[PDB]
Amino acid sequence: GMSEPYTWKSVVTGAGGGFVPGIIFNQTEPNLIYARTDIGGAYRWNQATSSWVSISDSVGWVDWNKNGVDALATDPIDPNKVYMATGTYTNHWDNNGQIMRSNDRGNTWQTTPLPFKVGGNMPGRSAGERLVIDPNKNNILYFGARSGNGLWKSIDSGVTWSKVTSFPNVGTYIQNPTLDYGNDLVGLSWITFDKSTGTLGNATQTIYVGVADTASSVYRSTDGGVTWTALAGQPTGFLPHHGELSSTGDLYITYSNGVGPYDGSKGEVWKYNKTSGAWTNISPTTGTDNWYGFGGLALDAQHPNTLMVSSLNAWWPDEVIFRSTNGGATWSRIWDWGNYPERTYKFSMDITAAPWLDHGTTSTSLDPSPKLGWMMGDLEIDPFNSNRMMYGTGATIYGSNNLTSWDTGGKVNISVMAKGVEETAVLGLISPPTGTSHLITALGDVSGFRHEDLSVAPTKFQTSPSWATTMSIDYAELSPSYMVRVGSADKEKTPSMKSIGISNDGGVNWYMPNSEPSNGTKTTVGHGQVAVSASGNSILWSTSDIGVYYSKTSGNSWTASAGLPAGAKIASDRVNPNKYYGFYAGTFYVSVDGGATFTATGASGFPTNNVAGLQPNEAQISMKAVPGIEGDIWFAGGNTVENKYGLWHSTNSGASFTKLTNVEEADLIGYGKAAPGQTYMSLYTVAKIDGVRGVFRSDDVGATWVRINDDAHQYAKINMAITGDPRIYGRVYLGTNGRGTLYADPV
Ligand SMILES: OC[C@H]1O[C@@H](O[C@H]2[C@@H](OC[C@H]3O[C@@H](O[C@H]4[C@H](O)[C@@H](O)[C@H](O)O[C@@H]4CO[C@H]4OC[C@@H](O)[C@H](O)[C@H]4O)[C@H](O)[C@@H](O)[C@@H]3O)OC[C@@H](O)[C@@H]2O)[C@H](O)[C@@H](O)[C@H]1O
Ligand SMILES: [Cl-]
Repeated sequence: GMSEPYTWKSVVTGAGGGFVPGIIFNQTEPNLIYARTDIGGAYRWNQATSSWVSISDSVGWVDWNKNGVDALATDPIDPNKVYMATGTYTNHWDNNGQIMRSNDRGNTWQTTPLPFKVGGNMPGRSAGERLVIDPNKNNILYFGARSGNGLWKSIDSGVTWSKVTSFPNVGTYIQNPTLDYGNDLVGLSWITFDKSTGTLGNATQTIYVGVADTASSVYRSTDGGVTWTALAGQPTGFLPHHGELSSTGDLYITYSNGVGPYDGSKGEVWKYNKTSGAWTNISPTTGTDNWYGFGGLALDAQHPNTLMVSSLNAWWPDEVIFRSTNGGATWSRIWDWGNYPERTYKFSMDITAAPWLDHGTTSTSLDPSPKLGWMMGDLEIDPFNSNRMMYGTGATIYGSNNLTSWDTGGKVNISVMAKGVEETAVLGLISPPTGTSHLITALGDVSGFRHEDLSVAPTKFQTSPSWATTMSIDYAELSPSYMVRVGSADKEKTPSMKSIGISNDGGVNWYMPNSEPSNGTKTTVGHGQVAVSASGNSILWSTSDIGVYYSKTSGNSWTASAGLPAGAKIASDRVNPNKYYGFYAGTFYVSVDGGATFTATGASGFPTNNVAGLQPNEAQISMKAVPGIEGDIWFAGGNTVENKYGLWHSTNSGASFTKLTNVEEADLIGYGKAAPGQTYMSLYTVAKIDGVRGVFRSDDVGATWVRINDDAHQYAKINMAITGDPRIYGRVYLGTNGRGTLYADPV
């Protein structure tokens, strides 16, 4: 069992590229800020460099669900302490969650398993915070759970947790009762202490709790959590996203008719006075002027009658931030209509940290580029600096350092504030053997990028075609400037858009071919996997819906392949352009006529990742032919159910494989430049070798393996993508599901 020290760095996107449902300011120590994501763990802010530091990269393979951070609380009495409620899904895709605790601001963690599931990537994840510390008695914490598990509490600083059985409402709202995703109760929505009802060293007596129940959503305890009642006279019909208590004694609540993050077509904002019990509707828009929920809610701690709310979601032409300086009596919009369709703006967008955020499109008043945002469920004002705002969108963290310019006739300068954040899901990677780019990525949501300087954010979004998610990308090994990517075009927005993109200049410029695979009745929606012949004279497209198709006309025409079942994984030989390989349900296939016909080989023992009790990200199939060697294929994948799991090698074009006996488990395989004095390329694998899960390199065709990551650089379920660099020995590129792309070299 060996290991080699490596330097692990992020491939920089500048924006992060993912959803940030929560930003949490410490109420005591200035500039102590945390950010939580739905699939990529959490971050802590570094004021000296205006950047975020991940406090989650020790999360590994088995405990991968810890990177779903449903809630986070930072301790106002001892700011060194921070807690997280983690777990990713509450349906059959995940196991139970946990509460994690740290005494060093997230540098190290201890964990307490929960007897139920946590939903860091489930609906309503931007509602919160659902984990809070008693600001007068910091050994006390409360957690508002999902799925009907109700209210839970700790009195030993989060080490043990007990159900608050006296809480009367576990939730009634269900987002998708007829789907397998989100068919459970959303549950509790947020918890808020009233610090004035305690003193330092004495438990806070008044606690407010929001619940996802349109008929009765806001609750209070006035005896320290023993007895609970619904607030009299509260509004009904909506779902409270946040509840924030001003020092003036007013509780402000944003409401949407959904829990988000994607919906919300009606909304309200209310304020409740804790002394009189009076409810006041302070919705910025009502009636037909309102077509969106209200999500983000930010109080100004230094000016307790100043607050802001964000739409969730207005969509067109953009979202809206509303600001009030008189407790919600009147609101000022961050933009207004001038002479239609011209608009006026109280803000300026700065995306110089991630220029690709313009999606390659010029901005107009009715179609801004970049937009102010979307999925704006969390809006924050720095409690120690009224001029600092931060908010999360579906793509990045935005912020300002001159917010009060709003009040004095100026413009709020909004800029990307996501430095150090990487949150994309990586669906594919290629390291081109030639040209200025060593890495082209296939990403969810933001398509992917052709990188040059891995420390500089890309300037160009992938267009013509333009889509959200690239599912696969490949290049012609013998003509690496020829390159093909497939995703899923939005043909309701652009009915002429295609789900396949082709490049002749190594991914600097793409174009869309004339046709797509079609079975006469229906044209493919896209996605699936693509493979490009060694010479670039043909393309193989294993579509997601209508099976395997090939093109010998660079996408001008597609013909269905025979003998290879729909859903098969595919790969091209890197030397013989006539040779394609396929795999489906334990059977390996080979084509020798450019992908027109496939025949099964006798390769035996391959896993049929068909088993019943497998979570969506638990198993994988990684199959790649070797550059420069015809018929040399490596194969990684499987699962422990079937006891078919590891790394195989064929040198006879897949007629038979040898399973490496020194590799207990393997999920991905990739190739990089040969070590000095070696002729065969180095192997890179995500695997379990000699009892250790991690990333391994072999310079001797798999005879011996060295671990090139470590326990501080694991990145949760890393079964997404891996490749070496054909020009740089020792270099590895590692995809993740929520931490973007990493690259690493020996120290
Ligand atoms: O019944 C299935 C149901 O799922 C619906 O999608 C929801 C579901 O998706 C699961 C996937 O979530 C990804 O993480 C998302 C994250 O939730 C989003 O907040 C953010 O915007 O994007 C990331 C990444 O997603 C992109 O990259 C990976 C690719 O698989 C995705 O298709 C792509 O969008 C995880 O990375 C995935 O591992 C996970 O499978 O749960 C989270 C919800 O946010 C989704 O909406 C789907 O809409 C529906 O049609 C149906 O399939
Ligand atoms: Cl797009």
